Amino acid sequence: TEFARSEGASALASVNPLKTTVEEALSRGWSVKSGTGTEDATKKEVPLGVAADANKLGTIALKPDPADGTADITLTFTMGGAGPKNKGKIITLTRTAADGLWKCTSDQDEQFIPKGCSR
Repeated sequence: TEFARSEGASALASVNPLKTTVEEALSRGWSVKSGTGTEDATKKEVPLGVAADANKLGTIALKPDPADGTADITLTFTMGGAGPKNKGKIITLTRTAADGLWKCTSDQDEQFIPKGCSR
């Protein structure tokens, strides 16, 4: 009776909004850094603004950290808090630096991969 479908949706919903945050920072020539806090005007780094553990289904991570837009960026949701079908599975949003485009891939069982995401 695990909520495997809604777990996937919830995980994606915790990282999907961060794409906006990333694009806004890069549009200014600022970097993004993980975690919460204030905009650092010395280093020109914008925090993502979300705690790594905001969603108790798992953890959110940024790579590279910080990221300046000149390399590929990933936002991952690692589902360590999920039930058995999704525990240990990872949803990855990749922004390719060469074209500024985002994709979503997941290593979940294909039945539970959220809309817009591929293997």
